[PDB]
Amino acid sequence: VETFAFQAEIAQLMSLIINTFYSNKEIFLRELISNSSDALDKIRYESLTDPSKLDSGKELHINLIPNKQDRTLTIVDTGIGMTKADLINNLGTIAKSGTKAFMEALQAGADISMIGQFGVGFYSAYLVAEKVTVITKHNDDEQYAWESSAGGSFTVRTDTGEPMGRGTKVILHLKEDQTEYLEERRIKEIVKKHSQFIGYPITLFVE
Ligand SMILES: Nc1nc2c3ccc(S(N)(=O)=O)cc3nc(Cc3ccc4c(c3)OCO4)n2n1
Repeated sequence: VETFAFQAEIAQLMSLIINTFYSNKEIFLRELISNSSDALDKIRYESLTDPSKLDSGKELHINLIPNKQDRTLTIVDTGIGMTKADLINNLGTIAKSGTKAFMEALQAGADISMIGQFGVGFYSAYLVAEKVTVITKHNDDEQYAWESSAGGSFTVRTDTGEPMGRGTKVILHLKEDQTEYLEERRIKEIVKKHSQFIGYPITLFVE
């Protein structure tokens, strides 16, 4: 288990998302589904040129898994997955320009729902989650667990839990007052409103 500091701009973004009063929290779901869809687009493209890239699973889709016992909502995809370098370095580095632009837009009248237009929608997870755990497996790399409760740091470890094949699971440990997002009716509503045209099956698990 290694502990890393977020780059200052990302820690700043995370604090803004946690601290700002903003009632329209439900858009976190569209942001994460969109991330999943992008990752599924990547493996679909790559597998078209190299069919063996689907040896780790042919099916391209999204699962939404609420668990009231654990108070978690898990977004699972069989997209391309992330490498250790992505989790530790690449994605945070790239996110710096998007963060800065988002923060400037918010000063000029944008609102937190527009976060995806700056390519940093993953962090919208913190609108609703006290802790986010990401399990991810990319072809030719090992399975990793990334985790953060914000506060300026995150961890990465090699994951020795159940193997997942290929893709990403974002496990949202929901804030105590955000359990509405475990409700079937509420999730279906939000998917219908903001994620209506995703080009992959989205299966909402029931409890
Ligand atoms: N679900 C999902 N999948 C990805 C993803 C997949 C591949 C690639 S890659 N190798 O082409 O650069 C990037 C991906 N990025 C995201 C979004 C994201 C951003 C930051 C994260 C994160 C996910 O998990 C922890 O920190 N996500 N989110």
